[PDB]
Amino acid sequence: KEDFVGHQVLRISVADEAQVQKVKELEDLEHLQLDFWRGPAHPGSPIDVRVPFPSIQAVKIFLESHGISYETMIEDVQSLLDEEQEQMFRSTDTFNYATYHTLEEIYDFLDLLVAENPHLVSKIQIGNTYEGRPIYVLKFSTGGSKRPAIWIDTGIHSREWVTQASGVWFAKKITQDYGQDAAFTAILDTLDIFLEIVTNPDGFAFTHSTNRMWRKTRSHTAGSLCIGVDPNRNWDAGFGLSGASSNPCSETYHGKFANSEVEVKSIVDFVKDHGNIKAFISIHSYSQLLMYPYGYKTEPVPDQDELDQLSKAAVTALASLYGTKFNYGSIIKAIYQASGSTIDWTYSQGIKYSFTFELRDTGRYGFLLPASQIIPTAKETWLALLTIMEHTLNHP
Amino acid sequence: KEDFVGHQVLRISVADEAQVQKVKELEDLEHLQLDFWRGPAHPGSPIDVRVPFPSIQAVKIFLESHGISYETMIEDVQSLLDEEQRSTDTFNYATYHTLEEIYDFLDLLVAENPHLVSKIQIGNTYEGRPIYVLKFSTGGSKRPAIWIDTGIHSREWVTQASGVWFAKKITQDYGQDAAFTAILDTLDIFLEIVTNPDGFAFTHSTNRMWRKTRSHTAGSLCIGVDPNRNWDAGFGLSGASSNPCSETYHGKFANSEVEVKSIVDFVKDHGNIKAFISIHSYSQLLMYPYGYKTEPVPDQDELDQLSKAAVTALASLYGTKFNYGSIIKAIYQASGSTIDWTYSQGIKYSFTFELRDTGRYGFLLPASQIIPTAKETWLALLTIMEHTLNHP
Ligand SMILES: CC(C)C[C@H](C(=O)O)[C@H](C)S
Ligand SMILES: CC(C)C[C@H](C(=O)O)[C@H](C)S
Ligand SMILES: [Zn+2]
Ligand SMILES: [Zn+2]
Ligand SMILES: [Zn+2]
Repeated sequence: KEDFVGHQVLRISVADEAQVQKVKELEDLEHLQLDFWRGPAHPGSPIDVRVPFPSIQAVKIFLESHGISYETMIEDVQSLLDEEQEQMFRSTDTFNYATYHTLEEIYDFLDLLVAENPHLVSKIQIGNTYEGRPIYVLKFSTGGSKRPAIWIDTGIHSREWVTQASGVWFAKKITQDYGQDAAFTAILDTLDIFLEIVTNPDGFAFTHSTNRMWRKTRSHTAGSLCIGVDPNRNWDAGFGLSGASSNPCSETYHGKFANSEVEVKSIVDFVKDHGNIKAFISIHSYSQLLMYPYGYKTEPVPDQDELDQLSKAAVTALASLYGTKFNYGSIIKAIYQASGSTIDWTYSQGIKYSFTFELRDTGRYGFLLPASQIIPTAKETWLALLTIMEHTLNHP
Repeated sequence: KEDFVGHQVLRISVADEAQVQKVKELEDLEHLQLDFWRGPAHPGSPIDVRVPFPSIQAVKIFLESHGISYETMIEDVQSLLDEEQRSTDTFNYATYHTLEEIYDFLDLLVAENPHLVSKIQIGNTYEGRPIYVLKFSTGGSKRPAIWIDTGIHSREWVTQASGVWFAKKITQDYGQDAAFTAILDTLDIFLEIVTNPDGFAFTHSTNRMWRKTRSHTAGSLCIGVDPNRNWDAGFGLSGASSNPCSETYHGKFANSEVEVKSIVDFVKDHGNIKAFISIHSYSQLLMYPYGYKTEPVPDQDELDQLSKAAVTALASLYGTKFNYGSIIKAIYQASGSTIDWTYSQGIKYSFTFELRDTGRYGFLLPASQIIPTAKETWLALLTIMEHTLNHP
């Protein structure tokens, strides 16, 4: 099991391209074993990086020598994990939604939820992962066949544990509110919802068994010691090097070609075979953003005004509960340019209401968010999802 | 019994001094019957005001015709209220209680914990109600102590509800959690849950939005003094109102309000209070002195590092983000407020909290957020109490 005692997470501010390029020099030094949480992008995008203890002085002196400002977001990564492990140690009503679960625990949850709600909920298998694990989607439906549908996925990046944990909560919430809250009942009486809670099962299993900081898939790359592809750079729209890496060791390695990862191709084949997906929402952490296309280019989507207004309503709804502030905009404007990310592809297929979320927080814990924040994160995000779903329903 | 059907809460933005004055001009207008949640202060300080159903048209028209930009924070105040409307083990901490329910709770907690908890009456309110402080102590007499108060402004109901939760928490953790037991083995804790009982009974019986005391003001139709403008530190200087109808009316002399005088007497008679924490809502702020003047406190660096640690601790639980600083820097100039007085008496660890939220609900926070507010606030309180214990 990887440990991280004395590892720090630094947030580096890069004020111009020159400073971006200096941080890219650090990234190129594989011996430092750096783990970028938010990689070099453009000037003014903060660069968040986990630095192993023996690399800390070298990194700090480098940044200081070049006048590049940084702050220490996390002083001791292992303290957060030990805490996480510590608070980690029947029916869906007695399931603990306020802790983090393993892949087996989540998959057991899926079967319990189906067993308890056979007229609403079914489980679909859309593929098997690189390592052979089944990939499962929950389908919530009141009838029809291939009704217009909302697709939601969480955990495409395995280390973003609050997203799988929110997915589990959303699945339970849907079953609680169907037949009970009329406004939500109205959504499901017309639309199906598909929910993929563990979108990268191999990386997820790997975050529990081996390396809590694992992001990518677990595919092997011929003649490289580095494993895995960033599934959020592996989609066939805008694929390439302006916003992803051809280096197998990169956190944003895009693979050899689009849809090389079965976890991505399974969703592509599903969506195309279904043919009537009307909203597609892909959920990540962290940064508190709600985004619409495009990531790969600056040209607005033709539906930009409508999607921007809907984004504004959705973050206002989210903020209603706890005041959590999300910014919104195209991917390229709100966060950075990225090549081959999911909703560029889904929008290109005709799914107008294509959105991607980056949930809590804004870097103090990053993806090591305390379990105690699972439910608040899930509750607020559900209000944003309801906004998108109501719009999908009433304003197609 | 007030209802608020169709009342809105507006958040008014003021860019410069001239604009502040224009808003301050409709603060003067009794007929509008406005209720400022966050009054006119300096420029760049949002003004939050509940404007009544018959007055909404009138004030919307006033603002626009003067170019003051504003946003509508709360659309139907009633909706947030209709939403609202044995032992300490089975007491419901996730709901708001009445005065008598809280006073009954005080007796139940004392009865269940007779060697740790005692009730003390420090005075009576203007209307004659007893004013009670719970003392948590493991012995001695006038050991160094921490003072916490909630509810000095009656409408800030999450504070009294949190105070009830803290009382129970102290009884649960004492003798079980060593870090907290270390606090009470050296220091006493005084906790005043309902610091303004008349105003509290009034928020239940007549008017949910009541803030002040219920004292009658000689030669005025208006009732009550702002107990957090009535302390003898900067009394009557910029940062309070001399208008008896104002939310921030300072009264005729410092300590005119028996609810404030009773605390002042207690503190002076005790002489060993080492930390004093006065809790309010809303705004998500943790502040130290001064509110009445810009001069920093001699202890500013220490207090500011302590505040940073406390807000970091608080945020860990549910992500709630608090800003911190002197009152004057972090919110606005305010005169005659509690911690300027307590700090002037040598009480180094003088802090005032503003709890959830930052305006969606204001003081009409849903009962489902009581326990999360109280839990996260308790982490910040532990930070201050550890510091009082270990670094006098
Ligand atoms: C919309 C995308 C491009 C956001 C981002 C990423 O994949 O880099 C996540 C924060 S991991
Ligand atoms: C520190 C003081 C000025 C606090 C403030 C007030 O009394 O106005 C509360 C937010 S009600
Ligand atoms: Zn991600
Ligand atoms: Zn107050
Ligand atoms: Zn200490």
